[PDB]
Parts: sequence; C-alpha cells; structure tokens
Amino acid sequence: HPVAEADYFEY
Amino acid sequence: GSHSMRYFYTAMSRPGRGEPRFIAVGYVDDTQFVRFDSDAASPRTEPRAPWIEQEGPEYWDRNTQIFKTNTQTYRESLRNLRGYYNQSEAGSHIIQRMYGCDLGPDGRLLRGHDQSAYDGKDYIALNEDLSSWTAADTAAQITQRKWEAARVAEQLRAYLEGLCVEWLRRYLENGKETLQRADPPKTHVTHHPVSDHEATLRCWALGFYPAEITLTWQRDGEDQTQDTELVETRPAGDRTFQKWAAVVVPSGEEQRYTCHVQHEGLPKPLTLRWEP
Amino acid sequence: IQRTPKIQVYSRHPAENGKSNFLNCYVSGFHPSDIEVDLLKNGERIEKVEHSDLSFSKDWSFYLLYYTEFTPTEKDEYACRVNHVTLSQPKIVKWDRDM
Repeated sequence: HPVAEADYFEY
Repeated sequence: GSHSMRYFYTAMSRPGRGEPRFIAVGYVDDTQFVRFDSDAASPRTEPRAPWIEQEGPEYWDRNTQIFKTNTQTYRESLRNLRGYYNQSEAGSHIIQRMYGCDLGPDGRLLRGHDQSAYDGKDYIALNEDLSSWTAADTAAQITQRKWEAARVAEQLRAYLEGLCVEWLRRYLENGKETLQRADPPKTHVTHHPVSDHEATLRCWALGFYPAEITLTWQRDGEDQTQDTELVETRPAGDRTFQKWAAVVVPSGEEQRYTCHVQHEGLPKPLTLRWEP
Repeated sequence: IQRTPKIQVYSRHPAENGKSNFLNCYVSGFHPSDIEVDLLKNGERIEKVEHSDLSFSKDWSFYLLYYTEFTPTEKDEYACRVNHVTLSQPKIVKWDRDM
C-alpha cells in the first residue's frame, strides 16, 4: 500500500 | 528470506502534448503487484499479481485516490522544479521517486527508503534515520527547506515503520507460495568455438527467482572479472529471470574454467564446467 | 543528461523449432523514458506486441520488457528494433538463440 501525501508534499 | 516493498513513481512533463503523465508501480521484491497510469483511458489502480486481487474495493479506491492526488501534486512539483533550475517551458522533464521498506529474515524492519531524482539525477533522499534529508544541490535545498518546514520526514517515517511493513507482511503471507518461494537457476554451460584456438564458454542461469544472482567464471580457481562478459539479469516474462556469463578461453583449456553460481534458491552453490 | 538503452533479445523458454514460445526484447538502462520498440519477423513489424509497465532501477534508469508469442523455426529471423532520443537512428538487435 502506498503512502498518502498532502499538498505540502510538493517539491 | 529478506523482503522489500517499493513504489516507483515517474512524473513526466511533455510540453505541447498535454499535462505531465504520472505512473506508479508497486513491487514486492521482483514481483510487480499494482500499477496506476494517468494516461489510461480510465485511470485506476490495477492489480498486476494474483495475490493482490483479494484486496477489497476500499483498498483499490484508497490507492486510486492517492495516485490521482499525486497526479496533480507531481504536476505542481514539476512546475516548481522547472523554476528552481530556471528552465524554459519548452523541455520535457521527469521527477522519479522510489520509496518503501526492507524487512530482514525475521520479518523485522531493516530500513526505510525515500529517494527522488530529477531528470535522472539524484535530487533529494530521506536519510536512513528517517528524520533528515540529503539534498543534491541548491535547488533540492529548496525542496528540503519546504519538506523540513512541513515535517514531511516525520510522515514518511510513520509510514515506513508502520503501514509499509504491515502491508508488506500481509502481501508476503497472501502470496507466500510465490513471494516466499525461491526458484533456483537451471544451469548449463555451452561451448562455441570462436576460432581455431579460442572458444566461448557461456554459463547460463535460467528460470530463477528472485533476480539476485551471482554468476562468475574462475580460471584455475581465480576470478575472471575483467575477461567475463556478463549480461544484465533479464526477465523471462513468467516471473523468472535469466542471466549468462561468458569467457573466451584457449582451446583445450576448457577444464581449467569453472562457473560458480550463487542464488538464494541454492542451498549449495554450484560449480559447473563444460561437459563435452 | 541522457542514457542510451541496453537491448537484449531472447526467448522465454529454450528455443525449440516448431514449439510455441515467447520472444522478448528487454530494454534497460535508458533515460529519459520515451522509447520505441518493435519486434520484427523477417524484417516486418509484428503487430500484437505487449510490454511491461514503466519502472526503473536503483540508478533511475528505465526498463521495459516487450514480448509476443512466437514459434521459432530454422529459417525465420527475429529481431528487436529500438529508437530513443539518444539514437540517431533505430538500432536493430537480432534474436540469437545462444544469447
């Protein structure tokens, strides 16, 4: 199962 | 044995040809088990191994939501990286990310990983401490600052030590007849004259899983690293892998050469020779 | 910035004439990811060729397996034809059952 990211995970 | 899970993301811009493609694939060891492709007619997470099919709709929906969200986020990230490198809007660029967890033979967490690249060059990586970052350049330092500000590392650590290991263990149990089965290489040595006084000895390994294998030639018990042609381990298409190692030897000297095979599937390492 | 593909052409099972098998072309070690791969039978493009999902190695280079069912014979020639941004023209690698 993959990790859930957020919008602040943006580079 | 030891086992790992990895997700591999590729986000690729293509100016003039629509928005950046996002594709994610998931692996346990050398077995792919899911894919998501934003260019698919109807993008959704799809199973790619029989043992994942038993997961319920909630699983597929969750995965698809995550990947759809990433499809958007990674497009913004591509825009951001373009700016960090003062690049023109004309060129295609690629963010790649690989992450996941490694288990030791006891099923315990060995270590976690989260690494990113931009246009094929290392960009930023989570350190083994799962707490700090290594940034490759002053652009990646901008990402690092952003990720430090947003405590991204803490969230990756939670995943890597938690969900990652938990799911990997589940997959290993569900797919135990394959994922926890090492198939040893089937081996033979072939002989092909290359001239009157040289011949090729090719040591073959076929039908093995997982892909990790060591295939070497020795002459009089000495490794022949420089004189050995070694092809990249290659997938057969039936889950197994193939590899060969070849040496060109003086005619008549064939019996001085031994092929040595190490594979998880082998309790005992093989020593093979040409058998005329 | 760019890495040219490695190419291997080979069969899934040991080749036996008149026995159905799979013809593989494995392209690997390339960057960026766009790549064109055709399997050829006596020089002509085979139509129904499938491929694996895009993934990459630890060094970030991409790899793909292209494959199709085939029945090798003594006289039919097979090959894999690859183009990539790094190649000025398509590269053809012939199927050699000893490779």
